[PDB]
Amino acid sequence: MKFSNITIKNFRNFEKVNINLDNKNVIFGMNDIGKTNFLYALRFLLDKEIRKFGFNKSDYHKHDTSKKIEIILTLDLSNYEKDEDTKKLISVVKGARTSANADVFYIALESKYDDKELYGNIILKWGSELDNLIDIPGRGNINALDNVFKVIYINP
Amino acid sequence: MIEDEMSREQIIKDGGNILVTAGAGSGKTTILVSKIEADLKENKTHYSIAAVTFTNKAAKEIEGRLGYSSRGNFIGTNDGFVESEIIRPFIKDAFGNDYPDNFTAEYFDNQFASYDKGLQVLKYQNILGTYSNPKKNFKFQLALDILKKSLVARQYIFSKYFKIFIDEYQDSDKDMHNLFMYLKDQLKIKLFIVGDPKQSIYIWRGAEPENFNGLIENSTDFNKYHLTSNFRCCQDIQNYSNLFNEETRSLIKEKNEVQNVISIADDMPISDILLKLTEEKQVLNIEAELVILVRRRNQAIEIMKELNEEGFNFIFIPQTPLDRATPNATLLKEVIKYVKNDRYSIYDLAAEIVGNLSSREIKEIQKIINELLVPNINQVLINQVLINLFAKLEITLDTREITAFTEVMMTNEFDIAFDTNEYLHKIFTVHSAKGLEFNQVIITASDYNVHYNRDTNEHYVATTRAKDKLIVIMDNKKYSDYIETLMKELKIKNIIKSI
Repeated sequence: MKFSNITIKNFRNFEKVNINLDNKNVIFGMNDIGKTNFLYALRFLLDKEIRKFGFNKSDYHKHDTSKKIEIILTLDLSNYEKDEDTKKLISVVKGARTSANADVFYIALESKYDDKELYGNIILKWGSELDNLIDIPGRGNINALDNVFKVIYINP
Repeated sequence: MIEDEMSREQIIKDGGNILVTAGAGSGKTTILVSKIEADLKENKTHYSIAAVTFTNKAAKEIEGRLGYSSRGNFIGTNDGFVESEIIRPFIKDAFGNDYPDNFTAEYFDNQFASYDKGLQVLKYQNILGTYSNPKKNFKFQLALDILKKSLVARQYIFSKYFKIFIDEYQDSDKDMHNLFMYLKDQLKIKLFIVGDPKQSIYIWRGAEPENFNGLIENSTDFNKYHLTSNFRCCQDIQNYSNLFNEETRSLIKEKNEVQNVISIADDMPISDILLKLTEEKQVLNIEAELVILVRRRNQAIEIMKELNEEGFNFIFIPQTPLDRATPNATLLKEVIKYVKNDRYSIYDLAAEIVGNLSSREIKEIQKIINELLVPNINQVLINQVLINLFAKLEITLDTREITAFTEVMMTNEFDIAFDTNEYLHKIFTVHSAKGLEFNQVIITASDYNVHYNRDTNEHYVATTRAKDKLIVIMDNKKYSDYIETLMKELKIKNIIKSI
């Protein structure tokens, strides 16, 4: 498994930012706001403790302009042909990938506008292709993604 | 203010059933959006609305103009309305507990011709089918029977939905007219109805134009309205657009000065004056959409090659063989958009198959058009079209159309280019400018029409295709002697602006 790239289509400081990814990522720069918003975007995608609070008014590009937030992550689901990690990596989800020879897995985030009821309504969808993404099935409060990724956040 | 303004103001503050007899397209959905925006803002209760269109693409266009809401509005096709509000929640109540609640509804395989045999498809093999006849609807009649039988379906559809907004009622069979009249008779739900009576009905085979036209002759509980859609913005162009020769001249009222019509040219220096309204008078805006309508397509290239030397980089789009009026023009144009754009999404073409609500059957038609990806001009074009034709019915609407369909992709490129992207500086001839409206226009008075002094439709589309501004320029003597006749007989001398 290997992270490939992340696309933040809208956030509180990002407009059309596309970042390539890998394992063991190191992010630096002068803009501390951009780094902490990148980490908050990662937490919003992969942690339920921040997902359960929803989006506010201040977490947009402008506070009323372009109320449409998408955060997409690529996964590189396939492995080597001599390694049997491919089926064990695939077998967490069943109906998301139509083809057994699919290569790249997508995990996406969707946001609703903030004029009515003042709330964000975080929606998560995954799939092996950009179009016709399916919703992540959650039977209770815990969805299917939280059984896969356990996020540990360290900050002294 | 004549037929444009009073039709809008009498349709916003109304509160009863509405039957609008709109024109032949060109913005009937503007008033559908503007009424919904007025109705949703006026009503402050928990009741929501429902907007019904035929194609799924027009449902996204209505949703795009509206925005988004959390009121529980239903925007979509009529097939999605019946399958999700009446059948799927209430199938297990009205027709027995043993009937299943989840199913896939394919309209590509089943061709049964019995109602009682129809329930055997749903009960046994979990498939919701369709009738044999085009003049039938198994889905809409099942929604009528469930609503008539069970009680809690009736407790739903009155208490959530305020008014159902209906569009293209003219090509509607008997079954959908029975359900939509049932919601008005007993359950007391208001309706909004738009469409054009008769005048070459197409779409959703099985039409029955006594459902719509019979609701204008003898019906009484319907506020009937005339041609109401405002194709042209403002008033000053409309007075020019209502001239022709006579008849509508009594509907024209004129003022002391004009605003949107400028006539300054005599010796046409095309590059010089057309620059001068941009900077020296601030009339023309380059960033806005500039459309220029001329005839004789070789002369448009001569204009194009002149401005390519200057730098305007003008674009011409010609008359395709498919631009002739045919019932299959809407989806045949979209098919070549799938293959010639080389990246175009299949679900945009999937958003045009009449009633839509197609899941997993898009991949069946994806493989058929993927066989058309090979060039293979001679002998693959006939069969793979007929294979694509036979899947979605509407069969033998061909011969003349398929010969023109071979002509547009003859040698794979009839002129290499097609309307696949978005660009400005477009030229349209009269053969292919019908239907879509234009923001800016510099057509310089639409010459070469004094020879006939007849054929009033030809200068009608030259005048009415603009939105708010339009430029008429004194160029020709015979045009001037023709328009000097229209000075005196209009009873008002003002056509020109001067201090």
